[PDB]
Amino acid sequence: GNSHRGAIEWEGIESG
Amino acid sequence: HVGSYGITVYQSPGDIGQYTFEFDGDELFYVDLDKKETVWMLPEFAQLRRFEPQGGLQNIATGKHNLEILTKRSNSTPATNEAPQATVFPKSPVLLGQPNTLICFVDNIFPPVINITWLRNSKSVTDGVYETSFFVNRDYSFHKLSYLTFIPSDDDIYDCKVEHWGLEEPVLKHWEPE
Amino acid sequence: GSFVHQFQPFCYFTNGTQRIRLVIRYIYNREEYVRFDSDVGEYRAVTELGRPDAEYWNKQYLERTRAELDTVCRHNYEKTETPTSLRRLEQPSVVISLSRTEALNHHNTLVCSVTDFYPAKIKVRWFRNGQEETVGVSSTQLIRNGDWTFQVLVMLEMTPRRGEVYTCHVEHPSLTSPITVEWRA
Amino acid sequence: KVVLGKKGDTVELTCTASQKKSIQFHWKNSNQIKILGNQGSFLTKGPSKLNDRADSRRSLWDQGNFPLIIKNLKIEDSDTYICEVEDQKEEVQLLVFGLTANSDTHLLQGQSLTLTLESPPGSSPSVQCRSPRGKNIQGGKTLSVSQLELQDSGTWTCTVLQNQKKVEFKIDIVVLA
Repeated sequence: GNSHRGAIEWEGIESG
Repeated sequence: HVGSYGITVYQSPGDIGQYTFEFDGDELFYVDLDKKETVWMLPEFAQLRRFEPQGGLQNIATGKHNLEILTKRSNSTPATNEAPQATVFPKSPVLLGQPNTLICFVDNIFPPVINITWLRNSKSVTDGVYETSFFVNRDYSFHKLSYLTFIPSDDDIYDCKVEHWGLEEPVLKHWEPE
Repeated sequence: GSFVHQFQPFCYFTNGTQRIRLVIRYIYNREEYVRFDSDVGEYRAVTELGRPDAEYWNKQYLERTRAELDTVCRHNYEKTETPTSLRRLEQPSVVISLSRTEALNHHNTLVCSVTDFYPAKIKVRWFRNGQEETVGVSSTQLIRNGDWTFQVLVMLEMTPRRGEVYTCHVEHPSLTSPITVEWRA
Repeated sequence: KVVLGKKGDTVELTCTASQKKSIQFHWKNSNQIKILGNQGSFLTKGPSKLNDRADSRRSLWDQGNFPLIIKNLKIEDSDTYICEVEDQKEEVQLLVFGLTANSDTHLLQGQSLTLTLESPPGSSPSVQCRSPRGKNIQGGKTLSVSQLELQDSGTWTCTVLQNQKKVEFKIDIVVLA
């Protein structure tokens, strides 16, 4: 039925 | 208005995480990470709108992931413990015999680990207690509220006990009717 | 001891969905390291800890993030907040009580307890014999009970004399007509 | 007690009473307008010119402290304030000043610098500034440095002194060839 979504936390880069 | 769709907090050690939706400062729901369900504060809302908990789980998994990466980035800078400050006030006007709810509002919580309990006549209470998730604050500390159902009377006095790492000893916030 | 990571999204709405701003904060313990602000248009490093992120995210997730202003903010507001949060109306309870035990001609304070209401917009006025009181009125901040209702206490510094009528006057969206409560000495 | 503040900064006026406990108190101004006080265990602010800029620290009430905090100061917040805890009164007079540089920006060698001190109509002091390399010009409500030299490019320090008290402003001036 009524579908609720949220924000999407993004991943972060590593090393370098 | 202000909607915070996916506040995601993760903490280590302990693998402590919380995922909530807030609207205009109030708690829409939190996702029970263990049971994997969306728990709405106002149950009627779950009849007019819905959120798939997976989104919650997923965002938490990412929170966990970014915590390791960020912990390493700061060269393992631990979180500073703050001293939580508690305030007790009744939901409704106090009337002898009329059912009411005592509210313990605890602000400036950091880190997000705490025990908020109730004492009635210096003894711990179990029944009639409910608690919210941690709400974000502009300064990045949190606030939380605990609830105790009760009937105002002549003999009963109360305390909200707050136990936190930033407190040398559990603090008691006393409250008694008039 | 421990380590904390916070991810805090914010959809700021003005005049309904006429103006939507999306702010996303990434925080380590209590330090915000990288932030996306739709007014700015791209991710930004708040502190050194955020450079490894800003750089990359602006290449792979910029448009995805910007689109949330519609896919999440507007979508949630129009489709889920609309039939729930924005339709909530809870009428305020109003009751007056005296601070100190009564004794005519002696200074005292009337307390108007306006409670259990939602939303926050409210107007509470004190009247003494039909005239609105101003200077002697004091108030608490708007108190959020945390259960989707607020409360506020408005006090009036006064001296109860015979024949006087003190009225606490409350106006709120959940009410067609104001709620008034009188207190006579 | 005399407290001095700087325009646009925040001050904290103190109020210590006895019986360490959130008991009853309020702060009013000279016209007896209550600025803030405690209702029950709550903070209440009535309608006054400072309503959105005042506040206190509630956690300290249990220790017998009832500060009045004022932010974004205006010379017109200068005034005498009174704290009353139960039956204790405590007068604090706040004086607000403002040191401004009427020389806008871009200052060229040989140019004159003019500063002016803003002060409470009720009471006035003696100001005394210092260039980044020596000379201490001092005056009253208006100061002036007839002609500058590349050497004053820097950050000066003016001193306002009222009662045995004193505040200090430090402005950075840029003289260019």
